[PDB]
Amino acid sequence: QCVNFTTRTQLPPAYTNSFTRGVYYPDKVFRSSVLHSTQDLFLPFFSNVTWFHANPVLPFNDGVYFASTEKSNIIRGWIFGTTLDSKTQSLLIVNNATNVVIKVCEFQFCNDPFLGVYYMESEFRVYSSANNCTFEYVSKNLREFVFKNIDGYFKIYSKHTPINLVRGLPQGFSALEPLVDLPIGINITRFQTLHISAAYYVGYLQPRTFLLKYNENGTITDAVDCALDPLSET
Amino acid sequence: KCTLKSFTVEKGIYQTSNFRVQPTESIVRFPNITNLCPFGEVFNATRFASVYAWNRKRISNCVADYSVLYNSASFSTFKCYGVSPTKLNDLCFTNVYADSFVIRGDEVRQIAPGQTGNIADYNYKLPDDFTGCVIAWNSNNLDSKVGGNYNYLYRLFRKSNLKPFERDISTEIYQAGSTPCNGVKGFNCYFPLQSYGFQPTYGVGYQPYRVVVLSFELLHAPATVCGPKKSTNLVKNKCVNFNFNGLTGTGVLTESNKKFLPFQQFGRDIADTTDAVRDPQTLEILDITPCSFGGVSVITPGTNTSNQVAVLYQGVNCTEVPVYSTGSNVFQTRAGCLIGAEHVNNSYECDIPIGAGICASYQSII
Amino acid sequence: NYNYLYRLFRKSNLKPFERDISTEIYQAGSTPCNGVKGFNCYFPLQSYG
Ligand SMILES: *[C@@H]1O[C@H](CO)[C@@H](O[C@@H]2O[C@H](CO)[C@@H](O)[C@H](O)[C@H]2NC(C)=O)[C@H](O)[C@H]1NC(C)=O
Ligand SMILES: *[C@@H]1O[C@H](CO)[C@@H](O[C@@H]2O[C@H](CO)[C@@H](O)[C@H](O)[C@H]2NC(C)=O)[C@H](O)[C@H]1NC(C)=O
Ligand SMILES: *[C@@H]1O[C@H](CO)[C@@H](O[C@@H]2O[C@H](CO)[C@@H](O)[C@H](O)[C@H]2NC(C)=O)[C@H](O)[C@H]1NC(C)=O
Ligand SMILES: *[C@@H]1O[C@H](CO)[C@@H](O[C@@H]2O[C@H](CO)[C@@H](O)[C@H](O)[C@H]2NC(C)=O)[C@H](O)[C@H]1NC(C)=O
Ligand SMILES: *[C@@H]1O[C@H](CO)[C@@H](O)[C@H](O)[C@H]1NC(C)=O
Ligand SMILES: *[C@@H]1O[C@H](CO)[C@@H](O)[C@H](O)[C@H]1NC(C)=O
Ligand SMILES: *[C@@H]1O[C@H](CO)[C@@H](O)[C@H](O)[C@H]1NC(C)=O
Ligand SMILES: *[C@@H]1O[C@H](CO)[C@@H](O)[C@H](O)[C@H]1NC(C)=O
Ligand SMILES: *[C@@H]1O[C@H](CO)[C@@H](O)[C@H](O)[C@H]1NC(C)=O
Repeated sequence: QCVNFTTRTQLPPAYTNSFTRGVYYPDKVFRSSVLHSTQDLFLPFFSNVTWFHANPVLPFNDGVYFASTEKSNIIRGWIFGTTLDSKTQSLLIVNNATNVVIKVCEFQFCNDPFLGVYYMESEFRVYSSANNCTFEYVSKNLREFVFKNIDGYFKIYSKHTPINLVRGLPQGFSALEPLVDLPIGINITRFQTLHISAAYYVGYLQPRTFLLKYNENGTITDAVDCALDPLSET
Repeated sequence: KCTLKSFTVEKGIYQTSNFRVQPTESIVRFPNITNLCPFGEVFNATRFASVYAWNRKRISNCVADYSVLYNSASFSTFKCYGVSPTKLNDLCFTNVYADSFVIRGDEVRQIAPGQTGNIADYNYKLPDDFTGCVIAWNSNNLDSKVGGNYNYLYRLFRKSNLKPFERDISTEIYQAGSTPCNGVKGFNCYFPLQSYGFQPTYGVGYQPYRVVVLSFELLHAPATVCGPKKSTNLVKNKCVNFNFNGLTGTGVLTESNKKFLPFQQFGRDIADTTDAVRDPQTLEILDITPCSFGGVSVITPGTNTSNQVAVLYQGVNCTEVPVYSTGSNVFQTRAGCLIGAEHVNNSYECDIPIGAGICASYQSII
Repeated sequence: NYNYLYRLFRKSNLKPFERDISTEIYQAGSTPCNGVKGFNCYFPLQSYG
């Protein structure tokens, strides 16, 4: 149940700097006050971030860093897949107050996928149909997320932080804890971002090498890019 | 003598072998387990569909305890074809499929690899390579009706047979002859489906029998569906072997005060050596210490002189010695545990250096 | 031909070049056999079709 829209809002994408954000815990192994070198798919430091202020379709590539600097739980929905229709197994995610809810099958979407708020909200008109599937899973502020998919396992790493800077990303460091794991394998090439009735940043990750520092409590406090510049390589 | 391959030994200290404390018992502690598959709705279902309309169910991502199914004696027929039922709780595949229906008592044997029949050719056909099990049981008191239960139908007429894992519910008027029929029965046109006449008064082999066939699937997705595991009792302060959630190894387990963030499961110190684990059941941080070991050594005054020796255990506390379990007055030193040589309070020069500033000589042995 | 036989159930395995000819009921399940197969007990020998 949906129709088209006339206010075809396409604000041109701006570009900004990533600084030192987008580090997540690689392993489930506790460590204490140690420097560990690891090769993994990370967001390279001081890279280009494609700032968005309708919603296009972006390639997923290997792994995607997604950030939303919102106020009081704005961001809700995510759509992932190769064809994003009833031809190929699609994936849908809705963030909820407690946790996230995930549906894995073929939903038929229109040009304007949106949730809708009624003024207490009750409106679910993002898609139109869903024939067959099995997998369903249920469990001011910048919310960061890292989405990855490796060998039949889709992983979502989450983080919430408070900030008062208005323009861009802050100059801070915070490791991204693992939140959700999925032992499911479906082909994904593209994804979108869902509207509600708002600026967000997107970044693309590459396989590189990093050095991490663990404090006495098993938390990451500092990271160094291996192959960025001579000092960091040393 | 065996080590030196000689019948005479000169005075001195010789390394012979090593002492290692053996394990005492095995402790396995797997997590709290959950997510049992819904078998109850299968074998306690209100009603099963027709044989040619056999109900298909998929089971995935849940623990499937086959012990309760196996030990139950309420099912007349329990025939597993692919593998033995006993080991099903050990090995498992990535999916399960259940085919539930009702047949006659005589048709029970028809559902097997290398079997043919009206059901096996017009209602449900299985491959000769089929692996799994079949569970059949009489339901005369339930499915059969005193007035004749015709709710169950079976395909009787069909031009061709049924392929394996194929369900057909077509109601096409079977045309045995060459005379076409426009949906109306005639001389050479009949109904392929016939209603069963299940009744309580019917004899053995005619009563309704509910049959559910279980098969196991190996799609390239990881295996997720099989029986639960076993959890032993945790012990402490004893050199034992453990299987904590797949992390297997030996050592002595004590209590630790270290802190884990709520998402790690186990830690390590350096060089990837497991040093602390959390029990997957009560969520507390334990600690692992290697079982004590160390080479043994022999101090002798020379085969020519005498024939009594002293034994040294390197870097082992004098708490666990064990024929040399008691011997003579045991002496404890920093270098290790010394057996057979009595301690004196005097001070002479050194004959056979022992370690940590202490050493022995021949008076007996001192 | 039903004159040829094979063992299918046993308590454990067998040593190399070791032949076992003990023809006894096998306690397949927890139910004791007590000389009768009944349930959880079956004859561990079978022929070839
Ligand atoms: C590591 O975690 C421990 C356990 O909480 C911290 O120790 C206490 O932490 C609380 C809250 O974080 C503080 O209110 C206490 O003052 C801390 N006490 C001590 C003695 O540290 C500890 O601060 C954390 N960080 C480090 C580096 O140990
Ligand atoms: C169908 O219902 C019966 C009766 O409730 C179940 O039999 C019980 O199974 C549990 C399994 O843990 C046992 O602990 C009980 O002792 C059983 N009771 C009786 C009277 O047999 C049966 O398990 C159900 N079917 C399935 C497939 O679960
Ligand atoms: C598995 O979960 C059960 C949930 O009940 C745990 O049982 C509780 O354990 C706590 C901590 O020891 C007790 O305070 C409760 O009284 C227990 N409730 C019961 C037994 O109903 C259990 O500890 C968990 N771990 C296992 C079983 O290994
Ligand atoms: C050898 O083992 C004995 C135990 O029989 C140790 O003595 C104990 O040591 C602990 C730790 O220092 C103390 O808390 C106990 O009070 C001691 N008990 C007794 C009876 O002495 C001894 O320390 C161990 N020696 C070595 C070198 O490891
Ligand atoms: C990103 O690239 C654009 C051109 O493609 C450039 O104008 C901009 O300065 C770049 N930003 C960063 C942070 O590198
Ligand atoms: C999150 O899910 C719970 C579980 O149904 C629900 O009670 C709660 O209202 C949800 N949060 C929302 C809708 O913001
Ligand atoms: C992805 O597509 C390839 C070929 O296009 C196929 O072999 C593979 O099974 C697919 N993986 C999925 C659907 O998870
Ligand atoms: C053994 O010791 C005695 C006394 O010192 C000596 O006479 C003899 O030669 C020794 N024999 C050997 C084989 O060392
Ligand atoms: C050494 O001195 C201690 C101190 O009391 C005494 O108990 C022990 O018997 C003495 N041993 C010898 C061999 O003199």
